[PDB]
Parts: sequence; C-alpha cells; structure tokens
Amino acid sequence: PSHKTFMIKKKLAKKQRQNRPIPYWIRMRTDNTIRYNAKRRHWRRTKLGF
Amino acid sequence: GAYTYVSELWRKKQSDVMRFLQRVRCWEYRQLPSIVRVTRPTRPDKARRLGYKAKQGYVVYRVRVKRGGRKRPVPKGIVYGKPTNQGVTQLKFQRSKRSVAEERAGRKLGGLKVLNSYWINEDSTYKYYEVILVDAAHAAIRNDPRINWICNPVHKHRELRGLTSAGKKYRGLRGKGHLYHKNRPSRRGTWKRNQTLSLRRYR
Amino acid sequence: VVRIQRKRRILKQRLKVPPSLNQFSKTLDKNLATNLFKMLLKYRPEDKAAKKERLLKRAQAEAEGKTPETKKPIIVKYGLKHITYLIEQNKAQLVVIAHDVDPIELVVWLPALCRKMEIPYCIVKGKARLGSIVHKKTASALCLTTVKNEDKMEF
Amino acid sequence: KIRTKVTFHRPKTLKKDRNPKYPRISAPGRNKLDQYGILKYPLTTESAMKKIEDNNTLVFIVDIKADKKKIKDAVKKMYDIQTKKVNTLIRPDGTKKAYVRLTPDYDALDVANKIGI
Amino acid sequence: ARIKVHELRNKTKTELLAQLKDLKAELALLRVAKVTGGAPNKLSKIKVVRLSIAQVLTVISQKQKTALREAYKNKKYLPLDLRPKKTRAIRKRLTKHQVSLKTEREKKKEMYFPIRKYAIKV
RNA sequence: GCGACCCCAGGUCAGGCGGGACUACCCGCUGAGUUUAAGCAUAUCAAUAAGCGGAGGAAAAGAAACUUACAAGGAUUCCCCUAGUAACGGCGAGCGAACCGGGAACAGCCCAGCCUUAGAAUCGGGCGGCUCCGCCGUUCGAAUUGUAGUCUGGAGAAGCGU
RNA sequence: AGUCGAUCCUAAGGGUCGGGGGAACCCCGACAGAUAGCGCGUUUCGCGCGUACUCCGAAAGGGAAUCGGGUUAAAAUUCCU
RNA sequence: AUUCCGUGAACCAUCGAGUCUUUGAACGCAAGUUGCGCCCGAAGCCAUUAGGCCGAGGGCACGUCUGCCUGGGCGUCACGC
Ligand SMILES: [K+]
Ligand SMILES: [K+]
Ligand SMILES: [K+]
Ligand SMILES: [K+]
Ligand SMILES: [K+]
Ligand SMILES: [K+]
Ligand SMILES: [K+]
Ligand SMILES: [K+]
Ligand SMILES: [Mg+2]
Ligand SMILES: [Mg+2]
Ligand SMILES: [Mg+2]
Ligand SMILES: [Mg+2]
Ligand SMILES: [Mg+2]
Ligand SMILES: [Mg+2]
Ligand SMILES: [Mg+2]
Ligand SMILES: [Mg+2]
Repeated sequence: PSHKTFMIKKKLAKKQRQNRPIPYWIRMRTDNTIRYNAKRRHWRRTKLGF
Repeated sequence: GAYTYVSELWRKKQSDVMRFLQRVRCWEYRQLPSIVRVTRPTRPDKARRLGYKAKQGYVVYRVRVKRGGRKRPVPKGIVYGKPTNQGVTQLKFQRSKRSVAEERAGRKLGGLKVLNSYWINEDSTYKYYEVILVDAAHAAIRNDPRINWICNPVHKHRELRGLTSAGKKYRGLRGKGHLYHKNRPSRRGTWKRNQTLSLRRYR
Repeated sequence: VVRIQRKRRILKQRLKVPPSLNQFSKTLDKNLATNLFKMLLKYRPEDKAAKKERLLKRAQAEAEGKTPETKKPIIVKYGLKHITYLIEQNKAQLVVIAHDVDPIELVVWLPALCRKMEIPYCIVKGKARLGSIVHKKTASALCLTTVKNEDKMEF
Repeated sequence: KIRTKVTFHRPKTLKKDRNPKYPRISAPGRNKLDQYGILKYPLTTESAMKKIEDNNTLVFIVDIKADKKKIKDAVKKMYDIQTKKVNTLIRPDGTKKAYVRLTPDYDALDVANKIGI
Repeated sequence: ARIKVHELRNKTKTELLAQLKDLKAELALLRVAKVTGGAPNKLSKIKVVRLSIAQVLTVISQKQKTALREAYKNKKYLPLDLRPKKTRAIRKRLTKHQVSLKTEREKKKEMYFPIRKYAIKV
C-alpha cells in the first residue's frame, strides 16, 4: 500500500536491488559455472509473501 | 558445647515447648511469601552438620511447598489409554518435597549454588524447609579449601540434577547392595547397560 | 513487617506459654540489674585497639624485659560454647542469660543446666546490652568465673 | 509521632549518584556520522541539474541515519553555505536524498561549479 | 607518495588527524568525480585513498589503546574492553592458587609421607 | 528526645554473580499408543518415543549401615562369565537381574559435635607497597546465635618413653 | 510536509510487577503490596499532597495549525510564488 | 602501485594489534512504529566566581551476593522527661 512501514520499504528496496541480470564479465571468469541469475523474481509470478 | 542440647531438644518435637514454638513459627511463615531470605538459620546446629558456616558468602532461604500427592494434570481428568494408565488421583511424585523446595530456591536464585537443606516446620497444607546456598563468586568462598569445590563448573545446578542429599535419596542412592544395585551409576544407565546387545568381532 | 511483628506479640500473649519458656518472662529487677551491669562494666574484654596496644607492648618488651610475668586477667566470659563448657566444668560463678534470644532453643535449657550444676543464674533484658558489654552487636549470655578481691563482698 | 493520614507512604530516603571506580568503556567512541559520512555525493541527474538551475537547490545523497539538522550542519561545514530549508526523502532503492535550498545570499550554480558537477 | 605504516607510527596525534581529514576530503572529491563520469585513472584511486584512511585510523586506534593500557597498568578494575577476553568459562575459573588450596592435615600428609622413589631389584 | 539491638524498606550507591545457544555421549523429571498375546482388559510394546529441565570433556558412581556363610572377600566404574539362569508372568504371550570367578584401571580423603579463653589465634573490603594467579603493613567490617586450629571410628584425646 | 497521516488519547481487549499456583515450559492478572510520583519555597534542603501498572491497543472513534495560482516525461494542500 | 638485490606484489599463508552497523538471552518503555521517555557530558557560540544554546559520546531492565548510605515499626530494651 501507499502506507508502508520503514522496515518493509527497506526490504523491498533490497529485493529490487537483487532483481537484476548477472554482469556480463562474470561469464568470462576462469572456471565459471554461473550462466544467469537463477533467483530472478517478477512481481506477477512469485509474491514476496511479506 | 551447646549444640548437643539444641539437637536433643529438636529431637523432642512432641514436647510442649517445641509444640508452642513450632506453632508460632508456622503461623508466622504462613503470612510470608513462599520463598524469602532469613538473616540467620533458625537451626544453627543442623546447619553446621549439613555444611553451613557463619561466614560471608553463606545464605539461608526459607522455602514453602504444598503438601500431598501429584494429581495427573490432564484436562477434566480424562486419560486416552488403557485402564492401567487411567488413574488420575492417588499418584505420587517421584521426587520429595524437600527436593522441590531446593529446586525452587535454585531456580529463583540463579546466581547462587544450592548446598543442602533441612526440614523446619509443616502444617496440613504446607511443608517448610530452609535451603543453604553459597555465593561461589565471593572471595571468602573461593579462598576456603573445604567449599571452593562448588565453584567448579561441573557442580552447576546440583539440585536440578539430583546431586544434593535429597537428590541422592530420591534417586535410590542412600543404600548399597542387593536392595539398591540397580540405582548405580544410574537407573537409566543400568538399563542401557543391561539391554545392550554385544556383538564381538569374533562371534 | 509492622503488622506481622505486632501480631506475633499478640499471638504469643494469647497462647498458653509452657513453664520452660514462661520462666524467661521474669527478668532481674531494675535496681538489681543496674547494680549487676555496673559491676560487669569493669570486667569488659579489651577492645581491638587495647589488644593491639598490649600485643605491641609485649613484643617490644619481650627481649628487653626477658618476658616479665603478667597477672592473669579477670574479665567476663562470653560465647555460648565457652559459657556452656565453663558451666559443665563448674568454673562459672554467675551466668547472665538474655531473655530475647531468637531462636530461643539456644538458651531455653540453660537455666536447667545452671540449676543442676548449682551455679547461680539470672535472666536479664537485652541481648544487645550484653553484646555492648563485650563489644559485640548481641550476646546470647555472659559468665563470670572470678572476681577481684575488692569486689568479692558485693559480688 | 503524630500521623494524620491513615494510608502509609514509604519515606523518602537519600539516593547517591553513580561514582564508578573504573569506566566501563576505556575511551569515548569515534564520531561515525561526521560531515564526510553524512554527505555521500551530489546527484547529477537531469532533475537535479534543473533544481540547481531554477530553485537554487542542491541535491545530495545522504546517510540514511542523518536528519535535516545534521544535513544542514554538514553542508555548512563542507561548503560554508547557509541553507534556507532542507527537504529529505528515502528513495525506493533504500538511500536517502536531500533537497538543500541555499539562501539568496549564495548562488547554487557557483557552488555546483566549485564542487565539480 | 604512498603511505607507509612505519612512517605513520612516528607522527603525532594532531598530524595523524590532519592527514585523515585530507584523505577524507580527497575521497569525497573522488566520489564526486565518479558520479560525474570520471576517468578510470581517478576511479582507481578510490581504493588507494580508502586504504590510506583505514591505515591512519588503525594507527590512531592502536596508539590510543597502547596509551590507555600503559595508563591502567599495575592497577585493578580495568575497563571491560581492556580486560582479557579469553572465554567466559575460563574467566570464571578459580585461580591456580585457589585450585591448589588444601587443609592443614593434607599439607602435613604430603610433607610427612610423600610418594617415595624406590626400585625392586635387591 | 537520645542510644543499643531486631526485622524490614529505597538506592543508576562500590564491586561481583545468573538467564540464552548446541546434540553424539551424560544427569533429573514426565510419559503413551501403534504392536505382541493369532480376539482382549492384567501383561507386552516400555521404566521406550514424544514433552520439560541440567553439565562436562567426559558425565554419573565412588571409599560399605557392602558381598557372603567361605580356609572368607574388601571404594566406584567397565569387559568376559555367571545366564536366557534364580525369579517374575491371564505361570499365557513373554520377561529377567545379582554374588562368586577371570580381566582393564586403581587412590584415597574432608567435615558437624566436649576440648584457645592467658583475650577470633579466622576471614572480606578500601588504601599503600612488593620478587604480583599471591605476600606484607594500616584501617573499616564479618563473626561469639562461632571464624581459625585438633578429631572423623581405619580412629582419637591426655600422660609417659624412643 | 511544523499545517496530509502515523506519531498523542483511550475502546473491546492485550501484556505485566507483587502475590498465589506450577516438576518445569508456564497459569491467574493490580486479585495476598512500604505505588509512581506531584506542587510551593529553597542553605538543594525543607513543607504540603499522594486509593499499587505514567505499558500495548483505532492510516474509518477522539484530535493543534494552509490556502488560492503555477509547475514535471513521471511529485505535490509536500516543489515555485 | 612495488629502491623487484626490496619496510616488498599477492582474490598468498597465519596471528598476537585494531575496527566491528540494526537486532537477538537483549537490558529505559514499546514495536505491523527506525515510534515514546529520563540522566550525565568532551569540544564550540557568545555569555564571567552567574547561568543559556548545541552536542561528540555514554548511561537508566530483572533476580541476586558482599559491603555501604539513607530510613520505617514500642518488634526487644535502656537512659532522660
Ligand atoms: K496394558
Ligand atoms: K584486613
Ligand atoms: K573445625
Ligand atoms: K510462585
Ligand atoms: K496482576
Ligand atoms: K486516529
Ligand atoms: K501555494
Ligand atoms: K506507543
Ligand atoms: Mg495416553
Ligand atoms: Mg501504599
Ligand atoms: Mg563427576
Ligand atoms: Mg550355559
Ligand atoms: Mg569381579
Ligand atoms: Mg586486606
Ligand atoms: Mg512474580
Ligand atoms: Mg500515555
């Protein structure tokens, strides 16, 4: 809602920061196994459940 | 040379003097909280023979406990099981009242160590004990070789592990031989030893 | 606390007191008690300062004086153990018992022991006063084993 | 003693202020929220530049723990400029942004040029 | 131009504070340059300046703690932060002397009848 | 009104102690039924699972108010045997130790009470020193409603000799 | 965002000291009790009052205070005048 | 970056010095609140044996042990009036 607590807003900010693709240069690292961000979230697919 | 007189008098609990004194003391104790500190023991000689000393770091607390058996605490007295276990009343707690008093003192006074306790008074509804506790952090206690053993970590909460005199009594450890052997080192330890199926390498 | 301490006195008054405890309600008379305590005030044990002074004087005069003989002190005796021992050994000449010892089982038997040993005994008011005699907060009882020559007749 | 009140009240007794033999903490802690820690960096977005040009206002990203008084003091210490008013908000990314409007005596454009934005 | 720790230790408190202030100002300028599309050469200096600030703060803190320890030496009731940490159980332990305490009869027994050195041959 | 004591009250008084966390083993409490009995209620499952607490590097036990009846062993603990035995059991289903004997390891001790009374010889705190896990000096306090010392049944006190 | 709300108040109720129970996790909840403190003058001490919770509990109950005009790609009774 | 023949690189190793945000047994009161209180105080501003503004930073839970200060009650006494 428009009315939200400070703690919930900070948690949402962290969740937004965590919702991004991996840097391209990560794939060039020696002995790299990470292909993409497996923890990507979409607001319509999976709810945060707060 | 006076403690023997006091002990002999306290062995005469049905004498008029003792009855009067105990009646007054029981009335007074009934008016006070269940756990309260006493400045000095009311049974000096018994306290001495149980290890108390009149020096800093020793304290005595009077503890009041309720009398009677242990009613099974199930709602509406309903038991879901076979008739053998359907009993509710006439069941008895495996621990003695003085053990309960020592446990209450120890839990309430978490910063002290329970040493021993003794019976002082009782009415139909309540039984009274005084618990001797030791402040293991005091320098007087820590510098006394006869008692500073209580400061070692292995003796933490003796009362809650049955390591007091009452604990040894209710654990069945006050006797030795054919009438008490199953109690050593402990009843459950003996059961585990007896039930063990030993399968050696070369069978 | 006030209510309980008053009701305890009331209850003790109401109930019947057995003779052994009742004997402690009959203390020494005011004049006799005053005379006895005036006599006792001159047989007090030495205080800490006096004891230290005596010890240092003895140490200083030990080698120089070749350990001169000192007259045996005559002072009142205190402490339940020591008083009971002196009574049992028939060394005490007078036993002073406080009337307000709590627990009272510590001294309730003392009059009987004094009677059996034919030792005159008295019950006086105030364990605190007895303690003040011997530089202590309280004293359960006091004993006199001997008195000075100048005081024998009044004793 | 004469008592006129039936109700007993606990008497007032003297209390003593603490005079510890040793200090629990050896020395006072460091000032974490100093002027450099308060002011992270100026915002150089299009909206921030428009604010600087129009409303004589500087836009800063500030420590979330800083309040308006601390922001004003930090701005004064860092750049020696008075502030007419400070408006603050917490962005959706969790950082604090402050709209610092200077007094007419100070020019926002010159201050921005001195800062290097 | 690089900061040497051994050279910092030879400076006074005021000089260290002045250097810390200068380093903080340089770090703020570098942050401004970073937010204004600064060149990689300026960006690489952020790590160096942060390391210098950390080094100066560490030297100041160590000097202050050494001074406090010296001031509280040969004194009881030290500040809790200056007391030995060890572990809780170790801190609660009886001292060696307290552990070795014994009654008079035990001392007499050990003095009179200690375990003797003997052999069985003849 | 003053003073002594007693009990109790308020202190962000000076200095300390305690709560909580972990689970393989350890100590205390509480406590079933599934199941077996070809049904089932006593029994069995089990003095177990679940539940509530308390320690350590091990815990617990421990120096006989013991075992035995022998030509006697001698704290506690554990292993082998005793033994699927004595016993218990709708004497049904089932259940079930201990002593001797052989090994692993071994270790014994501390108090209360009558017993300084030519003086509490005992202990804590502050302060000042020192070869600072402690010792010394001084000053307050605890303690005679008893701290030190001796004694603990195997003895011991006292006296006399070596 | 001093002016819109939370924030303050108390409702049904919730959480508690002490006390009473409880092997214990815990149960009852101001009911077994030397309440918090509050005013006047001051050498900061004196005087006078003082019925055992000065805690949580409403973005719809109660309640200190803002209006036009303008402005953004996206904010406004909050930005500008 | 590094006198790379050296107080000296390292996404090296190891530990003695140091830093260690909000919480949590969690401790001023609370909590779907970065909400609501009290106390001490470095430096600085002008203010001068006087007090004001600000605030770095730190304190204020409970149960207990020893010691202490301040107190209450004819609870037990004694000396005076
Ligand atoms: K059954
Ligand atoms: K001393
Ligand atoms: K002794
Ligand atoms: K209770
Ligand atoms: K209540
Ligand atoms: K409202
Ligand atoms: K307007
Ligand atoms: K609130
Ligand atoms: Mg059941
Ligand atoms: Mg009241
Ligand atoms: Mg053990
Ligand atoms: Mg066979
Ligand atoms: Mg054997
Ligand atoms: Mg000393
Ligand atoms: Mg309670
Ligand atoms: Mg309110």
